[PDB]
Amino acid sequence: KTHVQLSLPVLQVRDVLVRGFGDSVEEVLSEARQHLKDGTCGLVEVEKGVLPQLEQPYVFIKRSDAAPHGHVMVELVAELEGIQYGRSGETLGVLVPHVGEIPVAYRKVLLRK
Repeated sequence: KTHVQLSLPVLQVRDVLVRGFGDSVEEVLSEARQHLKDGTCGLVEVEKGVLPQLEQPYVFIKRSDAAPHGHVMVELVAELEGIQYGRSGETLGVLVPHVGEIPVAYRKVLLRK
């Protein structure tokens, strides 16, 4: 399927144990997509002071369209030293590995895969 319904655990930035997916734009997009498939991906909502507490390159989920079955359609955009790789809509948050942190909420998304 071109899209997959996922329910992403929303994590507090200070709880996150593994603060990024790797060391290059290509690696972080690769690893984010693998963790999304494996159900091992969390979401951190972006506010003042969040991104400097995480590791670059960043992987964002961004709204790709204006919401089947409650699931917002999203795609992945990576960022490294102020350059983004991809073009999409509003940020829903930054993706991180999930390794058992307790979430505060779930974000229903339809991921363009």
